[PDB]
Amino acid sequence: ITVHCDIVSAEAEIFSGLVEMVIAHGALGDLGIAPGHAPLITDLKPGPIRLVKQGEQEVYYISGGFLE
Amino acid sequence: ETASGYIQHHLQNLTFGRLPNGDWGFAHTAEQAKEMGFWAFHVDTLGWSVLLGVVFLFIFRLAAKKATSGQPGGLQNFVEVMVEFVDTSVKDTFHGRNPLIAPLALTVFVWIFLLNLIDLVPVDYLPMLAAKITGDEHLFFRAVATTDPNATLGLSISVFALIVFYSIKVKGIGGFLGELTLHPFSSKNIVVQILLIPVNFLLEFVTLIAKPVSLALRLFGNMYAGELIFILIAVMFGSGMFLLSALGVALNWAWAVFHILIITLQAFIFMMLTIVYLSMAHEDNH
Amino acid sequence: MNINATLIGQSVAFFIFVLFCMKFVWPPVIAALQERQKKIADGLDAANRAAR
Amino acid sequence: MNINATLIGQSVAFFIFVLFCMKFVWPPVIAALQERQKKIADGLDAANRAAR
Amino acid sequence: METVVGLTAIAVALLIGLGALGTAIGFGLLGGKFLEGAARQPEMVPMLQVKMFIVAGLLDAVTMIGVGIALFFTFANPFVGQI
Amino acid sequence: METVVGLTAIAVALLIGLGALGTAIGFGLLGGKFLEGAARQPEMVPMLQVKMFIVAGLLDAVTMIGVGIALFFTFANPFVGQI
Amino acid sequence: METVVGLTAIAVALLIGLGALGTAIGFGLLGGKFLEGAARQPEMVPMLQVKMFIVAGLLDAVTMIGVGIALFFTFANPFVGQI
Amino acid sequence: METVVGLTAIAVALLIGLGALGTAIGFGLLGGKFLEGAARQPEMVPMLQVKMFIVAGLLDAVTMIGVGIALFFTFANPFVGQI
Amino acid sequence: METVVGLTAIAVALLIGLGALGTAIGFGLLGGKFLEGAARQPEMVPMLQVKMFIVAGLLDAVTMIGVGIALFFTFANPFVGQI
Amino acid sequence: METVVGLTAIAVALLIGLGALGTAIGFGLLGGKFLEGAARQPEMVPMLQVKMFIVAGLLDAVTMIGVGIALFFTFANPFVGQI
Amino acid sequence: METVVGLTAIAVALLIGLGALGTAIGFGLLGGKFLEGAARQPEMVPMLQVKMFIVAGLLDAVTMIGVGIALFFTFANPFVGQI
Amino acid sequence: METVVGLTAIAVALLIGLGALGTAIGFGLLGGKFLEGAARQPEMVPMLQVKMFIVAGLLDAVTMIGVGIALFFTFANPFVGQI
Amino acid sequence: METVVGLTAIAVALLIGLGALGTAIGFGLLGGKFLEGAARQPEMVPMLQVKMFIVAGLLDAVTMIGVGIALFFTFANPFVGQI
Amino acid sequence: METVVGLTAIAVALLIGLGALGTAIGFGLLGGKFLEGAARQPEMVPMLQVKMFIVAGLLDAVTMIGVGIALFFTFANPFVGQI
Repeated sequence: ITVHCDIVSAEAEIFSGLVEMVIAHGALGDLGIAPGHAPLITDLKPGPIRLVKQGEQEVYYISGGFLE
Repeated sequence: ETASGYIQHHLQNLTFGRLPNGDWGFAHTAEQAKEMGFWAFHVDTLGWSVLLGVVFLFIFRLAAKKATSGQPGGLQNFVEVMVEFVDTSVKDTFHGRNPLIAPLALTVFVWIFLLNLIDLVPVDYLPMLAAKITGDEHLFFRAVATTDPNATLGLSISVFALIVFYSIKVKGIGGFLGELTLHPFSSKNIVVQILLIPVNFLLEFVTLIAKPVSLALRLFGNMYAGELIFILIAVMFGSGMFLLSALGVALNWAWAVFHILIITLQAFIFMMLTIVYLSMAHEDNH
Repeated sequence: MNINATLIGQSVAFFIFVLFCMKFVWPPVIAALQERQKKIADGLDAANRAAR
Repeated sequence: MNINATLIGQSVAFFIFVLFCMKFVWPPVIAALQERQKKIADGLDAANRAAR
Repeated sequence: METVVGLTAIAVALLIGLGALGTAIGFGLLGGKFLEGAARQPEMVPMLQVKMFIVAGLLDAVTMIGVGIALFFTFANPFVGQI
Repeated sequence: METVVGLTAIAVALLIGLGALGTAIGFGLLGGKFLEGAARQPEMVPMLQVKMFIVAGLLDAVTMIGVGIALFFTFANPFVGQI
Repeated sequence: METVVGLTAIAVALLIGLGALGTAIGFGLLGGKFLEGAARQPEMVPMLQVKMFIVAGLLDAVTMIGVGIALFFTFANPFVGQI
Repeated sequence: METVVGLTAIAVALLIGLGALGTAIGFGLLGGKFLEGAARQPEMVPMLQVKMFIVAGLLDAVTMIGVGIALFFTFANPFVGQI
Repeated sequence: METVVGLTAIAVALLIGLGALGTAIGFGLLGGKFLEGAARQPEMVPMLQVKMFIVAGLLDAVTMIGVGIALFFTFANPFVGQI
Repeated sequence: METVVGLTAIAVALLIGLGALGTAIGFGLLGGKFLEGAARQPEMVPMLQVKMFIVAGLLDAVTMIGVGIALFFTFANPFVGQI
Repeated sequence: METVVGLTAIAVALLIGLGALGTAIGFGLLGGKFLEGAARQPEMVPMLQVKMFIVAGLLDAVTMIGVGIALFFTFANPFVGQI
Repeated sequence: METVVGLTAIAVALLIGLGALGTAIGFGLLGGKFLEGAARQPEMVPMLQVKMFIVAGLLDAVTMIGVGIALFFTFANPFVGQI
Repeated sequence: METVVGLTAIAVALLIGLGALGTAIGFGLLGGKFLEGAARQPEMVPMLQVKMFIVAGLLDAVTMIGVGIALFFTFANPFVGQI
Repeated sequence: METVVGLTAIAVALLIGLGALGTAIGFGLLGGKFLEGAARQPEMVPMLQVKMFIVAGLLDAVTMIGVGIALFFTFANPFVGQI
């Protein structure tokens, strides 16, 4: 039902837990990832990452990065 | 006047040449051409192709006499914008130190540019002067010089003669036949290369001959299609019909804006291929 | 003759106009580009030279 | 008669086309031509100030 | 004579129809990459739009030769003159 | 006469049918890229929509000439007169 | 007369058949990018939906003319009156 | 009646055919992107399936008109009645 | 009758053959995106396989109408009755 | 009945020819996607090869019906009996 | 049997020519992906080659029966004995 | 003479129509890659533009021969006179 | 006889023409992927060149059979003796 | 005989026209991938240019046989003397 998501920075952890759906802004287009997706490495745009937990909403502004 | 009658006269060129009995007389029909040899001239075509050629050198005579080497005047500013654009177009293509290519590029581009610029004038206006001067209402006459396949062929065949000449001059007959038979496919042993020599000859000779032919016919095709499409839109009014003449106004108004692409591209393609083709005749491309 | 009569006149004319222009018309105008560019380059050098 | 009306059809189309062209399509070209002359003059003045 | 006149109508239809078919597919291929390039580099749009018109003059070459010859065969006829 | 009249019906079907085929495929190629650009950059859509209509004018240029000639042949007829 | 009537049935088959072929392939190309965009941007789907219908009006334009002319030939044949 | 009836069989084959060809290729293009969306983002699949059926209505619209006319030319005949 | 009969054999070949062509290319396009997506989501393969069959029914819908009508024309030919 | 015979050879040539054309292009598309996945994830090859054979059954289904009908028309021609 | 023997030459040309067109395109699509995979990682080339030959057997299957019956029409013509 | 003259009009329409179709699609493919290459690496442009025009010399080479022989057939028919 | 000999010229044009069409498009697809693979790893190009020649043999295999049969029909026509 | 020379003109148009269509599309695909490789790696251009010609000779191989056979049929028809 969920995948283990970890949001991190060079200084400290930002989030860690279990999520159903992850929406992130990739450099060539956005991604909507769910459990069992084959390996993906991508460069992230500066913007909001939206997480889904068993069907509440959170928003965080990030200055760029990578999604693995 | 009928639509077919309007079109039928305008499609024929003025020819003077060798009749079976001597070097004097004008040709009156297409059928008459089968007895005739190589020796004739299109009198309308030579006058018009030479006229704008003199005008290009005349604009340089006018411009060189008044060059400031400082602040440009109102008229020469417009000429500098055209020269700066042409110089930029040559610089964005040629990086070498050959002295023949640059004056050739300027001459070819500006001559084709002026010959193409006159395509906006009515087809029926220019023929009437030649007819009245000759005293013949049946005189065949075409003004537009770049819409004759011989004009584009004269430019591509002469450039091709320089390309082939420089290739044979530096590599010799034995080396030239070697390039034409041992490339692009090659072998370490003779028995395999002998099966490839006819294939190599079939590839290199055909591709070599296709350069002057494609340049002349592509440039002629684009220019002929340019004049022919404008002439056909003009036939709506030429038909004498009320509805077709009334309808033509909307189509003509929308259509008129198009000619600047033909002027820019057709002059540019000859330049772009000429710089490259003359550069590849002094080195091994295989 | 319908189409073939123009093949000889244009070949001679093109080769003549290119060589004639290359020797008596083109060279006098292109020299001005080396000059105009140098008028600005000398002005830019003068600014660095005065400060130095 | 209808034959003369064919010249009228060409004439009305040409006049409105030339008017639309010179009054709305052409002005940006006039601006681009004169503005280049101005940038050249401003550039030459700056080079002349440095020389003095 | 009716067979020459009848076949000229089909000659005109093929000559304009294949030209229209190739032109519509050709500009779909060229224009599709123009919209993608515009989306990748918004600042390059005016340079890409000029380059699209330069390519359009080569793409639309033989099609206009065909349209011209086809329209010529409707108001004039070089085949009927051969009996 | 019947042949000239029968063959001109097929000439009209070729002119409109091949034009319809090309324009439908051409707009599928152009349109697919426009929606891709809209999903990639939603804030650029007002500009990209105008770039699409600039291409749409070139894509249909020869097709509308073909449809115009076809309607001329279906109602009036330049061949029947040639006999 | 059988040749004019018989060739009209084929003209109708070509008008509707080439239009059906073109629109089925055209919407496969257009709609494929709509779904690709919707999977990547599910919250932008109402915008992408309106933009798809705008292109659908251009894609199907000449095919709507072809099917209209085809129906006209089946119920009010204009060629049978020209012989 | 020999010519008109024989050419009507060809017209019916060209109306069901071409339409079948375009619809089979069109669903291959549309369906491939639906599976791409369902493998990139497995959670939007229920909505993506509804959006696929909205496009499927546009894709088969002209093919169904051609199939309707083909059945009409088979169990009735608008041409045989014209003589 | 011989002409009607001969043309009904060609109708049957077009009617089945154009369907064979469209269905083979359609499944080449659909099935290839299923193999790319199955490799993208080995865990979703049981769902992706069912979704492929949802499209497969739409892809073959008109092809099977064509094959059905063609089998009817070869064994119970309606054109032989001048209807 | 001299017109029916020989003309059925064109029917069998279209039935086998259009089937061969579609099946050869369809397996090029399906096969290309199989090798693309196999070269990136050799671990999935045993599963993907089985998925390929499921599609192969649907891809060739209508082509095999066409081939069967073409052989039937070659050795037990049903049209000849209709005179 | 003038017509039957002449239409058989056209049947053979379609069987071999239309099959040759399909395999040349099919192997361009399949072979290009085999080179792409060999370029992705050279250590898997022995494995990818065997998978390419398995697919090549499916791609060429209907074309090899097409040339088989084409040679059966040039020698031992089966239609000239149905008169 | 009539069949030679009428079939020559069709031969001319095919020589040029197929060349128009091929070069419009061919330049759509060559031109589309020029716009993407120029958007991905904008500093390469002057090199890319001259390389495109060199390849354009190969793309229509065999096509210009087809147009040149079609013009020859139109104004100086070689077949007429061969009985 | 004239019809069997005239239809043989068309058979020869289809055999060489369809082979020419398939082979030219096929090597366009295989060769474009040979340049993309050579750019990816310039050190393996000698291997990719030989690997492409073994698939070039498969691509042309049926096309060389087609031109062989066409030259045979041109110089030793087998059908004019079946009469 | 007028039927054999008139069909020879059609045979020639198919030989040159299908070769023109195939080479224009084939070079649109090879030259599109050479410009993509040149844009990605300008240092590789000298080696890529040589490899584009290795495959350019393979696109034209069969189409050159077609134009050679077509010119032979136009200036030295081998079918008229077959009776």
